[PDB]
Amino acid sequence: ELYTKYARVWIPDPEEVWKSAELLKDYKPDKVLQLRLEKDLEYCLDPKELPPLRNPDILVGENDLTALSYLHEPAVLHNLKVRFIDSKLIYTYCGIVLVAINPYEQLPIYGEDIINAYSGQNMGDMDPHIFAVAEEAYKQMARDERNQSIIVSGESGAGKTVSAKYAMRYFATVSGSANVEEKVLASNPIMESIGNAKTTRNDNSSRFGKYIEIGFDKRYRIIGANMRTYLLEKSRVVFQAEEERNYHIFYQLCASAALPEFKTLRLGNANYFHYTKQGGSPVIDGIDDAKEMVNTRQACTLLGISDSYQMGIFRILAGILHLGNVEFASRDSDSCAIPPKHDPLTIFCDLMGVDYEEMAHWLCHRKLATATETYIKPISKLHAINARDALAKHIYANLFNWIVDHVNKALHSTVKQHSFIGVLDIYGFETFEINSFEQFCINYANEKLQQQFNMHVFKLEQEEYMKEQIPWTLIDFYDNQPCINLIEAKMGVLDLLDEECKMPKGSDDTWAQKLYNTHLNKCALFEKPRLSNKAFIIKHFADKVEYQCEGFLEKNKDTVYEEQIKVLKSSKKFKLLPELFQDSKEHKKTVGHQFRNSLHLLMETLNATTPHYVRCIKPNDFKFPFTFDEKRAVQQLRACGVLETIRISAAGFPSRWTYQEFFSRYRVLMKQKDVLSDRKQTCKNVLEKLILDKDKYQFGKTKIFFRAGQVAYLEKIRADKLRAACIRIQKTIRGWLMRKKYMRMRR
Amino acid sequence: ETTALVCDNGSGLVKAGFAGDDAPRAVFPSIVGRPRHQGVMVGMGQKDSYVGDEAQSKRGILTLKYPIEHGIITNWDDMEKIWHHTFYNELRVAPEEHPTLLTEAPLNPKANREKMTQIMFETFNVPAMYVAIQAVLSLYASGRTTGIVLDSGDGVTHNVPIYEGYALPHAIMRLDLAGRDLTDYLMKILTERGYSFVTTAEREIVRDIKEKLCYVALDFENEMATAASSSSLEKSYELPDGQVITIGNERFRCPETLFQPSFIGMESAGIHETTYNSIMKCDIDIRKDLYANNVMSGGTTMYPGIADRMQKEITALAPSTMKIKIIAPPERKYSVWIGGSILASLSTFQQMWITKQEYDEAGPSIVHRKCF
Amino acid sequence: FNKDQLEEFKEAFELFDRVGDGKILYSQCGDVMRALGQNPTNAEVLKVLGNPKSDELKSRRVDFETFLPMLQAVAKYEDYLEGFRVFDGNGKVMGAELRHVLTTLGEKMTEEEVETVLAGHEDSNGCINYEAFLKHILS
Amino acid sequence: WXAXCPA
Ligand SMILES: Nc1ncnc2c1ncn2[C@@H]1O[C@H](COP(=O)(O)OP(=O)(O)NP(=O)(O)O)[C@@H](O)[C@H]1O
Ligand SMILES: Nc1ncnc2c1ncn2[C@@H]1O[C@H](COP(=O)(O)OP(=O)(O)O)[C@@H](O)[C@H]1O
Ligand SMILES: [Mg+2]
Ligand SMILES: [Mg+2]
Ligand SMILES: [Mg+2]
Repeated sequence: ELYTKYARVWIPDPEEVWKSAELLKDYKPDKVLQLRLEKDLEYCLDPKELPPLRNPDILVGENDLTALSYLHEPAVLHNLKVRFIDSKLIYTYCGIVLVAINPYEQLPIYGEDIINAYSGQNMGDMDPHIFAVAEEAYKQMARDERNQSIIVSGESGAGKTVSAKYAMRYFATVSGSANVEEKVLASNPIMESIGNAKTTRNDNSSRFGKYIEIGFDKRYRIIGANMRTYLLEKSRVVFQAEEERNYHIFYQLCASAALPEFKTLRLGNANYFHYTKQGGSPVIDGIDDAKEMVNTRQACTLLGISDSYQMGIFRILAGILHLGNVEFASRDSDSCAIPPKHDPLTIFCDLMGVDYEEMAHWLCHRKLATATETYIKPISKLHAINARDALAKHIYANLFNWIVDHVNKALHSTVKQHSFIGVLDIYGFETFEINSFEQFCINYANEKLQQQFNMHVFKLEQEEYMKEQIPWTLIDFYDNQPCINLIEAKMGVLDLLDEECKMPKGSDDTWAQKLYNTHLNKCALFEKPRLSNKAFIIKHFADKVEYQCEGFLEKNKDTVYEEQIKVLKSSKKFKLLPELFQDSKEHKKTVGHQFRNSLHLLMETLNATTPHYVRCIKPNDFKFPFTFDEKRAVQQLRACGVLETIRISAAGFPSRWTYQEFFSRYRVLMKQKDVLSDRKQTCKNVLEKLILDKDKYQFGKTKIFFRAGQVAYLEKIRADKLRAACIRIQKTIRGWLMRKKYMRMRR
Repeated sequence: ETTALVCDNGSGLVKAGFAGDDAPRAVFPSIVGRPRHQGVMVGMGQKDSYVGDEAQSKRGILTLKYPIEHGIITNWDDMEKIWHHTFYNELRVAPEEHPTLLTEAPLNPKANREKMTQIMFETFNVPAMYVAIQAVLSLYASGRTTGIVLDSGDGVTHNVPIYEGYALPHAIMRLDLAGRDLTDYLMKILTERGYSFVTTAEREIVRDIKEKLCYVALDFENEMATAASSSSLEKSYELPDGQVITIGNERFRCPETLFQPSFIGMESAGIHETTYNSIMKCDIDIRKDLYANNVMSGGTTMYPGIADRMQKEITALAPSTMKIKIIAPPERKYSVWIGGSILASLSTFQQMWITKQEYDEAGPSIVHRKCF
Repeated sequence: FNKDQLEEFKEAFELFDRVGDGKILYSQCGDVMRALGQNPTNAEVLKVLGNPKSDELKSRRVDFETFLPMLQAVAKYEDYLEGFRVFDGNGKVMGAELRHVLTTLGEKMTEEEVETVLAGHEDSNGCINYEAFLKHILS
Repeated sequence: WXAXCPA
């Protein structure tokens, strides 16, 4: 069998996820392996698994992980670890995907001589580099007018921004130029201020998908850029878990409050306001939010938001903060009122230029109109709080869309765009000790993107199998559609959540019960955690994730009363506030439904386009240059779906050889009887002797296709033959030399 | 995509609209008129019958008929005219495209549900439908899973106790007093003051007097002593011909017959005693939670002071140590529609509809087993 | 084996006796076997030696009579050519490659042994005629 | 109705 003496295997280990061991006595079917370690060990072989076998060293370090014969977690982690630590290469193909490891260090590889070296070269020709993705997109766009996308995924800090930056630097250099790349890089401080938040795991997490379209003219000169955004996390504006912050801009603004300009806003320290206060943690270590404010305003200036509009923006944000302090006294089970002469509401009305008496009325009452007749009626303190928080979320989302449109005015150019290449920076799959409505939305977006990936890769395999004229049936599609239908079908988790929002006396206890009734034993992907009645488990593509119910109904509710908007639209103190709204069912939509719609806009934008994928991984937490941590990296390879991509490729035919290079490698196996001058027929004759099962390989037109094991098996029999020949010859040589020394002993 | 129609047939007003909007966009009286005079002018485009607001505009020349009397549909051909007018003229929606949700009072004959379903499937060809109890929908509308709903429209009054979403069907009380027979009482007491309202149009005038000037006395005897002893209580109303009529104690005295049905000559007790006698039929562990919610519904509960009179005399009947709380939102006239608008838009409800597959298989009999 | 063969082998054995006690070390047994025309592998030599441990391999001494059963057991071209053709088809072998495989694979020999056997057999290109080298080392 | 009341 494959487990012989002097085989090598990976054995699991606590402190680095896998370690190498040499198989010190050959295995026979049962319970024992005698193992030797770079010392001496015995390992229980137990249900069942044999320990993952190890690749022959000729395969280790190659530019494409699918060139490995055994494809499994430790072989992938080893090839990335050697290429990164020993070679200091940071880019590695996996199939179509480019894996990119953050070095936390500057490197020479981005020089324009290398830019020129990559231009015009196909992916086979050159070692992987981000330019090799940009150049592919560029020539695909030239060949066929179809627009191209580049999709960049990973935990924040994995270098997604720098990857996009060098990707567009490539276009600017190869096309020539119109100063787009400077403006686009100058926009990042404001999009990071409005769109990023501290999270329990990470500072400067990005909570939205950012899509930059680089537009080309008929010459493929760079015209200019257009920026879209998707999937904004609205619910963070009003609620945070412990050790999380609100979007950075609120803290940059609060820390600025001592400045002369902002005196009129009456800002306090960041734990005074209810929306900033909740998270527990006002100060990030090692960032000066007061200093960051300056970079924000500077980038506003460079993109040409007038300082009139900048003070408009900071007015609106101080509005949202003061609004959050408005506090309702319940005068009845079904009525509330704002205590007289209320200072938060007095400042909010002063800031926003509205009559105090109208905001004080409309916050506490809601209005219903039959076509002939209108009733004003009170609402409970809970509905008043939910409606104030839906107003704060609606203001923030409209301010965000406005700042994005004023950036787009600076980036657009007047030449008609012939076609574009677009670059999507998006978050990857996410799991924390506690998982909540935010993590549920993020993992559902990632299920959608992972489906669109799997289906693109499957298309490309069907094309390559036609190109080599191999029957398609051998490749099977792996479809996560059942998990998508769990979340988004009718009677899906989001559907029952939007039902429980309107249901009377809905609650997180009764929602969970509706889940268990509908799903619990009807679907394999939904499971209840053994010990709890408040949580549920979804088996996602990457992993099982356990979600707590306890937050979701508060986070899911949006409903914005038209009268509260019409008060703000009536404001005449300053011009930005009516401009934001200028724009009825949408006011009734929940956050989960707004998310599902923004995700369908994103999937329409991408399905129109032909994607190219980049995955970014962050090898260590402490940002040490060129250090790698196996237990950190295995997490991110799991979250980036590299490991499932590899599992899906490990079934099928991952290893592919040109007949020329195969024959060159394995002439040693062939007997001189069976070497024809046609190589292809020799190979067809020989492999059927060397490997028994015609299933284990396919003869393509130009390439031989192998299943995972076979190329390492051929490497084993090659090495063992070459060992026997070496020993036999060298014993002959030693025997001659001792016979010569005996001839001396007679002489 | 497709949104259920939600329709509440009532007596008097039809009110209809689409599920998940917040108020009905068609409201009009469920009335059919036929002209009764000899038409003289040739070439007028004169028309066989009028429905709804047309028959209110022309009511001088029409006999006005109500096709529903006490929640029972008495006349079926006129009811089809009212639904045809609702879907095509008022909503301008083709019924084949929409599930329809239909509302009914409890304890009324089964033939009424069988005919409503046979008509909606066979003539309108509605793809799916459901028939819902009026009182249950007022809890969806008021955000509760518990309470004793008191509902009074035109025609039927009923109490339905509900506790955590279980109805208590042995405790449902139904009373035929409400709303129309108050108007036929007001027409009778106004004659005592020398005003005579006989025709079916004059009944619509008396209905408008009742809706404007009537109110419920906190104590009925004190106010009859006051109104005998003063002019202070007296209001005057202008008829459509510009005559002016003056109304004294009649205005509080008319809605007092809700609390003393012996005035019109019924046997049964007032709405306060059927509410209390309905709570007394529920098992003692839940009564505390029904006294803490009483939900008023439907237009006959709109009289000024009816909540405070209800609370006063139920607090007289109840044991002394309990909160009695009457819930009476200002919108309550629409509560049954708003509750059906909520119900028809739930996702759990999309398996509840009777579909045409089932009607074809089981016939109109199905409504009894599938619907409540 | 006849008396004459045993005598010639014993005489040769005694020439390899560096202590005068009429014995050789275990570690010389393989050398003597090869000196007598056998070409046993190191594994075969250790097997007939009884897979000795380092200590007895380096210091235990055996006379001809104990060596003899081992010599007997050890005693009891086209494959050799194909084995060399493995490393070929122009009839040559790189000197660097033969040196590398003999010093780096299998039961690795020293660079000096390989230089000694390879001396005069590689040409100006650094190619070895393996049929001639094989005949030479088999002679 | 059908018996007791008129409708
Ligand atoms: N390929 C790379 N070469 C050099 N430095 C890199 C590279 N990738 C990442 N870095 C460094 O990693 C740090 C953060 O990279 P960056 O792209 O700015 O991520 P980011 O700011 O966290 N955006 P995000 O990942 O969404 O949070 C910086 O110090 C970069 O210089
Ligand atoms: N503001 C009001 N005050 C008193 N009675 C009213 C008022 N509005 C309507 N009504 C009476 O209530 C009845 C209409 O109630 P409604 O709920 O529309 O009936 P249904 O439930 O049958 O549709 C009519 O008798 C009408 O006279
Ligand atoms: Mg950065
Ligand atoms: Mg970022
Ligand atoms: Mg009603």
